[PDB]
Amino acid sequence: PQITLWKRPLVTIKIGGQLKEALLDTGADDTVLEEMNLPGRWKPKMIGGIGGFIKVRQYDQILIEICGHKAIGTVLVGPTPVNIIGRNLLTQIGCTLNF
Amino acid sequence: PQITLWKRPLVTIKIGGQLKEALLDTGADDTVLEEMNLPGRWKPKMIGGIGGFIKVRQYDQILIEICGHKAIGTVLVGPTPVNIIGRNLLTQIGCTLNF
Ligand SMILES: CC[C@H](C)CN(C[C@@H](O)[C@H](Cc1cc(F)cc(F)c1)NC(=O)O[C@H]1CO[C@H]2OCC[C@H]21)S(=O)(=O)c1ccc([C@@H](C)O)cc1
Repeated sequence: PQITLWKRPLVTIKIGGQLKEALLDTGADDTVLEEMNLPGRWKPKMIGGIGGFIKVRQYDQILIEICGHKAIGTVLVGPTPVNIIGRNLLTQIGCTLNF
Repeated sequence: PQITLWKRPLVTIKIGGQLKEALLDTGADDTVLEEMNLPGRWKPKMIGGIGGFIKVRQYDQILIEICGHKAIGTVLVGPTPVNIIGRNLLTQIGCTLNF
């Protein structure tokens, strides 16, 4: 699929047996998901964005199927206003920008 | 250009006679540039992000040359940590996501 940017680049993702909508975000280095029950242990981490910082739970080697394409990587869970798929996962499914 | 996402997709911009680097950000609805001296009027605005909100100056009908491509739209100026080109202008340069 080729995606235009006239609307929010939202895809349906499946993570931890749950279905969600996430924003394909080329400006995000890592993936940050709203509060959700992720399996396993975690590590506290702090990440910064517009308006300040948030505390997140870092889960490593998490499976995540973005638009039918499978990827495993680090997922951060915390008080983000939107689920964002970052470059750590976009690279694994071959997503590219074109203009 | 087709851009891979193994590194941040940072591109050159020309705005107000000034040269800057900006991030092609599909997760941003609007364009937000780091603090810079822009000519003309503006209106007070507040914008939200991962960590919260910041107050910015909204400028309309501002010309920007993103990696040699010309576009006119709304530019927000404020305490953002990075210059980010949002979808309001990405559509103007024909930017698409591809996977
Ligand atoms: C410093 C570089 C930029 C700002 C990083 N960010 C990516 C951006 O794309 C971000 C995505 C976004 C979309 C939302 F709908 C809600 C939201 F809270 C965040 N957009 C954003 O703030 O845009 C502004 C302007 O347009 C408006 O629309 C959306 C909100 C407004 S991040 O998310 O802060 C971030 C990502 C990863 C990491 C670590 C884990 O690697 C840390 C921080």
